[PDB]
Amino acid sequence: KVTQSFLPPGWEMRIAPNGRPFFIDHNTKTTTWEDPRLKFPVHMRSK
Repeated sequence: KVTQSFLPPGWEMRIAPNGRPFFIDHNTKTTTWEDPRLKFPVHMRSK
């Protein structure tokens, strides 16, 4: 699919035992998988 693996500053790409790669941002302490829509601004437009 159109979901490419990239390594952005602060993020760390690892693999979860469930078989999905996850990105953990060491800046904001966040950890999630790269969702398609997550890559685009959703919360900062949905008001």
